[PDB]
Amino acid sequence: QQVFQAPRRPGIGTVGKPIKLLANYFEVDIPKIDVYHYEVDIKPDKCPRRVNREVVEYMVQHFKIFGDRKPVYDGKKNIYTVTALPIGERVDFEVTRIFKVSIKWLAIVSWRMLHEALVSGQIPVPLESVQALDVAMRHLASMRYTPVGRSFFSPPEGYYHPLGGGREVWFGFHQSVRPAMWKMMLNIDVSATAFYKAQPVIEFMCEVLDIRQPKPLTDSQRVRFTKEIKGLKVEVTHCGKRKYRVCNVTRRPASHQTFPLQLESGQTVECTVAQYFKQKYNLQLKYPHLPCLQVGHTYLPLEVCNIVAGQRCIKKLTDNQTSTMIKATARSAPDRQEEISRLMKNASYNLDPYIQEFGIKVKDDMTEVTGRVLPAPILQYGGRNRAIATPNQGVWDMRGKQFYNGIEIKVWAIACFAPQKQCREEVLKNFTDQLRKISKDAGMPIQGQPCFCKYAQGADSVEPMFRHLKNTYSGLQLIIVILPGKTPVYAEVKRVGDTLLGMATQCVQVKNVVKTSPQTLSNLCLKINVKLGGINNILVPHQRSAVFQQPVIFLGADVTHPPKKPSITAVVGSMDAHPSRYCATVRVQRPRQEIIEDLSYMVRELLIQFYKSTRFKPTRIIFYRDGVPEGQLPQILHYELLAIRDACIKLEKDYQPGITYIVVQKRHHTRLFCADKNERIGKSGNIPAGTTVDTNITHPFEFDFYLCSHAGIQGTSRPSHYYVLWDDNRFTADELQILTYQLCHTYVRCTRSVSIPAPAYYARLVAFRARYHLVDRDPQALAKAVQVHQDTLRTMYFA
RNA sequence: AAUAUUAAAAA
Repeated sequence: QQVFQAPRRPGIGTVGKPIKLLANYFEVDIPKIDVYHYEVDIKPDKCPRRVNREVVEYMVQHFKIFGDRKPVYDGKKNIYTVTALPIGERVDFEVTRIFKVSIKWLAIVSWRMLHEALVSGQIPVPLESVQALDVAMRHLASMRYTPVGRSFFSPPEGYYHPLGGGREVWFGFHQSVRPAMWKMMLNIDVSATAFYKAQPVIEFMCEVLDIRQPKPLTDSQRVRFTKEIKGLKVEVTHCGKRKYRVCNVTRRPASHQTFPLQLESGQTVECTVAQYFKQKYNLQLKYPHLPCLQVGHTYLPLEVCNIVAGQRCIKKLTDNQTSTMIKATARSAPDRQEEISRLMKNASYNLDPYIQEFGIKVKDDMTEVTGRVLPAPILQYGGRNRAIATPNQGVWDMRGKQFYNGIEIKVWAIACFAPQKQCREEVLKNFTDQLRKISKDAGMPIQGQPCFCKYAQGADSVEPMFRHLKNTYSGLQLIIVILPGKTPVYAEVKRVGDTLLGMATQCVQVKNVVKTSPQTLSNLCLKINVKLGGINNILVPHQRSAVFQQPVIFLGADVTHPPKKPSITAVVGSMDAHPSRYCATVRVQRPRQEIIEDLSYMVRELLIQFYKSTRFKPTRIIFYRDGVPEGQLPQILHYELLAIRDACIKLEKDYQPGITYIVVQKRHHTRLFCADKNERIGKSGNIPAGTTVDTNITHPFEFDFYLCSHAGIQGTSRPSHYYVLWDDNRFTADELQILTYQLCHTYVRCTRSVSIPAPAYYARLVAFRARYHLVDRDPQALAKAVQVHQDTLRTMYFA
């Protein structure tokens, strides 16, 4: 039961250059009628939704209970009809496989009430009415395609995008219905996800093992193959195709794996899989040296199995697979716009008989919305120049500029973990020469040559070397670590540097040492300066929100879930009034838990550090929360607002700073496109950085907005969505939109406006770093692993 | 790991 009401929208923004946009939201007209909600209970109880749908489809065809109605169904418990069914609780006995089915009336759901919420803004949006509409509009798609979350996919036709390792890309679309002012909106986007190829198990095995001289699998090969195929469904081909789920792969080859077979004589014998296939099916195995799949002592030789079609790949993709998939699926904004428009035409929503049954109509053109391009802030640099930077198309640079507070680097070391042959002494010297030149220009002078420069190999060499360095070189400020590509050395450098010894480290791939770029070296300096306590730039102070007239702390929070492994929570807090410098807190928690369990304590730590750093108690807390699943906003808000308040009260009983709580979401399918082709930016043709929308496609009365704060480089930009779930601070829409945009210009790792505010982005980096610190059991040990060293606690080690 | 953006997230 929600008790913290989200703020109503205080108004719409008026600041910024108007820009005409199109959104992939299509207006939906609904009849102002009652719809009838029935519960369906199917026994057996835990069949796949696709099986449940088959059952209800059978019943609807065979029991016209239903009359001439066309019910819609969610594949679970919920059926809806446009007029009442001629019943009171009805029990059915279906043979399609025998099912016991019961149906009973549950509710009347009002679309008149839904309409009233959308037009008047005087009542809550009735979620039960929205659900009925969502179910009706996706019913037919759910019968035709393969549903995956809120998307639909179908087998590749006319295209083929293998990812290697027995996986391929399927294209489809996302569909959702959302309330807006005046009308419901149908959100449609194209999508793509990885599925396992429908192919023989032997072929899947060869892809997974990178097999192009028949011999048994090595122990390594078998464990590898097992991890990939365990949990997948296979179908057999020797019986003319029964499906099974794979629970293991046998240690023994088919030639030697036995099971107990009872003979006619009553005696039970240990029969091998190969012998059994020969006698029972007259099947001589071609690969008896390969193991068997254990399914359901049921063992299947690999060669009688195929991977069942339509299985989405849930496991993480390799870097190559991920790169391949991004390539195959990237689309410019105008191309995506056309694909969506084309999809809508081919879909003919208005000709769907369920949509017709429920009197629904869908507009076939994208919704027009006038957005505004917010002004970008000016950044203030330091040095003798005291230069300013004026972002242009979301970007600026360091030319002629020096850091606001640049650190002088007097004592530094180099540790090269790439082989000396691939990174010679003269090459290291050219690298350091160029870096010192760039660092000087940036106002972060590296005074001399390194105190120490050594070659090493293997993760095991890191701690001995770093301990030596810490002990031998007083006042050591930095170790630059050269790495030979992707390596376990990185995780160990960060474990030892961040958690064990508390020493600043900056890693660099050998490829960027061998061939240097001024841009790459300049970017390295942005990180080094901040890691060593400096400030790269600040927002020009007089052009900020009035919240800066009193002490204010900005917090960013994120939660990361495992692909056993814990979930990781991270909260960062600003430590100055700029805001530029941040400190981080991080914890491990129960896997898949979405609420930040330890939020109160983490906030308390950050408030305490803010006081130490500034000598002020914050009178306002501005909290940007990333990682929140759609649908769970009320629950996360309830517990976390209380946890932030708890932190305050525990510091001092009457401490009640004004809290603004904002959810940041990039994982949605709202896309915005320039309506005037003339205003598109770059090759990708995206909306300009700063494009903001708070009308037409946003909530009918709550306080949410889209802001695409970044320049789109590739594909179609995702505009970040911001939901203001609490605001004690009385922000105007312009004020809070502008503040959010300015914070996207304070992110230290690049001279660009990034897609989410720096505090949220930092929390993401802190959580990701904890995953490296955890690279290697009991909960106590895991918690210790992510605790950074005392000398690291107060630093931006996550930059 | 210079960096942002970008797809997904019976036997």
